[PDB]
Amino acid sequence: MLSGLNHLTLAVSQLAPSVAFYQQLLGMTLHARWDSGAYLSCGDLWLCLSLDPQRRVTPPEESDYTHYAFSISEADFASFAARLEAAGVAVWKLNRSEGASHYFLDPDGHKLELHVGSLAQRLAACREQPYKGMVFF
Amino acid sequence: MLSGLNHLTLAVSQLAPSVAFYQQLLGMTLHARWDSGAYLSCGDLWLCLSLDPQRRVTPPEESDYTHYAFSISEADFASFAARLEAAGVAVWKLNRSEGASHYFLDPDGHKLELHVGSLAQRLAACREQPYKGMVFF
Ligand SMILES: COc1ccc2c(c1)NCCO2
Ligand SMILES: [Mn+2]
Ligand SMILES: [Mn+2]
Repeated sequence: MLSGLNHLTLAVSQLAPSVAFYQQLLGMTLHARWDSGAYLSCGDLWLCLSLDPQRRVTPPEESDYTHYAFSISEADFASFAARLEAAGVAVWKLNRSEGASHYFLDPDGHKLELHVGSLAQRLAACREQPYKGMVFF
Repeated sequence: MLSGLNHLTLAVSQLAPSVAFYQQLLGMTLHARWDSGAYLSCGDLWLCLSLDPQRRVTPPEESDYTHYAFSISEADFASFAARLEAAGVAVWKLNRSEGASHYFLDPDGHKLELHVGSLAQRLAACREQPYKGMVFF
């Protein structure tokens, strides 16, 4: 039986700017670094950055919707978004769903999101206003 | 600050086979499904499957090392991996470079992993068998 997400690994083209982005800009804790990667944590999340020459710096129009959302409180959301904006971090989508969301790109074009709200909150909103074809289990 | 992974969203090319893979084959809990997506949980992980016409079925030699690992106990690991193998689930990696792991592909070629152990346990193992150039903070 699977019990959760064990780790998220992102392939990166240049390790130093990716470590700067996740540790310094995004505030994650750096636990270890080696010649070809790094381990960070963000709350319960174990993040691995893996240096990979096959990673392309990918424009958002050229990647699919796969993305990674990090939790933040409503109270902290606006100042964190403003920090990313000050740093010139690109946005790949505007929010049109329930719960605050800020959609931003990492240095290699990995699609990231800041989101406020749980699955339970999303399901409660969907029960009141179901998406087209929606069934609950 | 950021406090963890709020959700993982995977773009999928065909919703029904992807729901079947994560719910039936991997045992995740299906909470809701609509014409363009599904919400599942795996322990505390919120997984969204999002139907995306841009998603391509991608062979593992064409994608970078970005991957998603799910936690499993030492007692359950081998039989779960063997069941995936017997079910014909494609693989993408054999060498255990980060501990007890089984590397397998979803229907669209998303790179998945079963892993036994926490970040703390991986750091302890790396102290004895470190990656080249490894520094611990
Ligand atoms: C929308 O939820 C569902 C749930 C089960 C289904 C289908 C949709 N479609 C046909 C196969 O079984
Ligand atoms: Mn999202
Ligand atoms: Mn891994």
